[PDB]
Amino acid sequence: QVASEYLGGPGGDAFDDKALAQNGDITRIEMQCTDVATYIKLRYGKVDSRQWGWANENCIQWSKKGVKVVHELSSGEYITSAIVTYGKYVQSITFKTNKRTLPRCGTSATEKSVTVLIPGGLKYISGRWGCRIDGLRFHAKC
Amino acid sequence: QVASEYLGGPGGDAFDDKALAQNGDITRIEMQCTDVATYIKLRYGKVDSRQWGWANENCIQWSKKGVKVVHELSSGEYITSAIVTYGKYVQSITFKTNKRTLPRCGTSATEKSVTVLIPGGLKYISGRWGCRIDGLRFHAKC
Repeated sequence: QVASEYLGGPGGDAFDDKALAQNGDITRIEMQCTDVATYIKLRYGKVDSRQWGWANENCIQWSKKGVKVVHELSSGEYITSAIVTYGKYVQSITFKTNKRTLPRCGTSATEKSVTVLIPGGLKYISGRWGCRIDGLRFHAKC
Repeated sequence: QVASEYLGGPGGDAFDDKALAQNGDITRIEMQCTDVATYIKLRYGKVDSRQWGWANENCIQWSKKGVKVVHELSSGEYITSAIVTYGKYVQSITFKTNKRTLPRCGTSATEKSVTVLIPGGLKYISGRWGCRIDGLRFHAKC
């Protein structure tokens, strides 16, 4: 389907939830959040992805870690906007749904910002990951 | 049906290409472009919409006219995103297709900016127009 540009940098390893998204609409968002977002993990229907970020605990040498944040989406709730600040990595992620605006993950927003609108709702994410979220790309439903 | 939020303001008169889109895919973009976008006119199959903007030559009183820009779309080419800067009006529009990026219409991009993903490709536009493009809404093939 239609996708945003890739937002972020070339570090880490590529991931792509395309195949996983065949299991359903996004029903859950989990992130690890300090001054920056250090991982993201969505649920597609009843199927969780791997943890995209915070590859290991020694990553604390190179950034802060953060707290685990979980947002459960209701039936018919979908993500219609993502405000991302980013450079070498994704710094912060602010998701808005058709029902509510979620708090930003990553308290610092000093990097370049982009607002991506996703009419009909986000279908899935791809990107790159390691100790943190090297980058993200947003994929729509068609 | 999937549609974006409306981007722009309340001036001008409403237009909607919904019915004309039953002719087929968008095959051509025509715009008038200066420091801002002053009109848009899409072709659905073989049929052009009305000129949505630059209502009369007296509009020189509030805006420069600009230059007519055309993008003939090839078979299978669909508009998949739009970067829009806007406030009271649409200021600038940068379309991207599944085959190429297109140049921005409107050299000024100083207003709030959003990147609209258009799932499945753009089906048609609605919005408001007068001497310029008061606002736009993107209706997707999804």
